[PDB]
Amino acid sequence: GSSGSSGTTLASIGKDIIEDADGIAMPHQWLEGNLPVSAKCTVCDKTCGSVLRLQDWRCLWCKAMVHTSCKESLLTKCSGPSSG
Ligand SMILES: [Zn+2]
Ligand SMILES: [Zn+2]
Repeated sequence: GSSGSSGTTLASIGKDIIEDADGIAMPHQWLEGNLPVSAKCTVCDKTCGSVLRLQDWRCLWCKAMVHTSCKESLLTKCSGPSSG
């Protein structure tokens, strides 16, 4: 006859810094509509501007206007709302 058992461990986690130390990648903040009168697509280079449609999307950080379809087409990454 011989037996035994024991073990007690605990841990508390939840918040984790989603920032790196090499070159964090920041997406583009697409804002439905809100396009200027002289708007322009940065993917296809076509006349844009949703006067009474408020559809066209445009980044607020890099300030890049793109179409709904062209959006997915865009590959380049964003820099951010501010760095220096
Ligand atoms: Zn952007
Ligand atoms: Zn476009």
